[PDB]
Amino acid sequence: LPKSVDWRKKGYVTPVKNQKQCGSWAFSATGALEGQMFRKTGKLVSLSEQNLVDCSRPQGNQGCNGGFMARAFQYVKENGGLDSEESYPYVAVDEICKYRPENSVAQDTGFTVVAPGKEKALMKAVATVGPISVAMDAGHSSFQFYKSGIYFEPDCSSKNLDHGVLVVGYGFEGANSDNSKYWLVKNSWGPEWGSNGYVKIAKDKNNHCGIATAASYPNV
Amino acid sequence: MASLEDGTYRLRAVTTSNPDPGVGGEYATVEGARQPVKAEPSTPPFFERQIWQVTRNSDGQSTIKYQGLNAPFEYGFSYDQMEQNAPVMAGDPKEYILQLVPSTTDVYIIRAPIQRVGVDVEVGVQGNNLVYKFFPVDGSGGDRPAWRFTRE
Repeated sequence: LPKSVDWRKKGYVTPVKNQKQCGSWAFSATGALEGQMFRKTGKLVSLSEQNLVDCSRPQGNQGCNGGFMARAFQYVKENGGLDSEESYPYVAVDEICKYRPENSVAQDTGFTVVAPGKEKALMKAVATVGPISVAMDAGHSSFQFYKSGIYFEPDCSSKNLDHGVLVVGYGFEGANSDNSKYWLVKNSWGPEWGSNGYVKIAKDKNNHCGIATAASYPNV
Repeated sequence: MASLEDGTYRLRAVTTSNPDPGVGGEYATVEGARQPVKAEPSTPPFFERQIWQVTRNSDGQSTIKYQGLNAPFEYGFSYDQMEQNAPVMAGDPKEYILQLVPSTTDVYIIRAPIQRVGVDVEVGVQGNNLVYKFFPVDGSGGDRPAWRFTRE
């Protein structure tokens, strides 16, 4: 596999968004789907997280109260599509479903799940598919106030995961391709968080914060 | 109907039909002494205001308080005049009945000790505000607001 990957350099990734006061997995799903749609059509179109939060309750999601990227991919599949950010703007509160087929700009036929706990299988998925939806243990001030560098938090769990984000690459700092490795992750806390909205998380350090425990990607 | 140990907890808004919604979600978040308590995600603008000390008493009722270095007061979940959608204020700590939700180990309904009035009053959420919700008392519960207490 490549020693480094960065899907942003290829045009697969939209700018960093802000979920604001809503606990909305929706941004991780829309990011993985923006990725696949691009691989497929050559166009980068920002998708609607609000569409996911308002309409995916039948699939088992709970809007601002939480959910699962995989259930979001399921909603897209059952719904036959998902609207653009532009046509169904984000308001960060639970509202009535207002999906419009005429405005759908993406689709998936279901999704794929990355082998649990496997960092090599996740590296494979990011090298061959594009940006991947993952869950992580984000509940520590070290991460909440992360600013730069390779994130490592000794108390990070690889089991109790509370935050859905997006892996858009991997790489290594310094000279050794196998030294100081990291996962390149896009957050949804706006550009002012971390390093322009992005965080590097320790890679191949025993599934740090659980990035490889519950990864998935939509099939388009 | 459960025994939550005294300690420090983060309280996630959930529901009786969906006690574990997945990743993300919202948490009881303090925004100032005597100000309504809010439901907010575990993100930077809010993360440090989501820890609460829970403490049970002889009647089997608990208080839910906030402590934060230099809070000038000792405040927690509070009520005075309870009415539908009245906000939960961060006032003088009141007592609540924490009833374990069945098929769960850490999900609780937060009730106002008010059953001899004939109605059920529980802490819920309207928008991004914790509020008091009224429910007719019957013989089957059924979608009620609840709270996952996770021990810090």
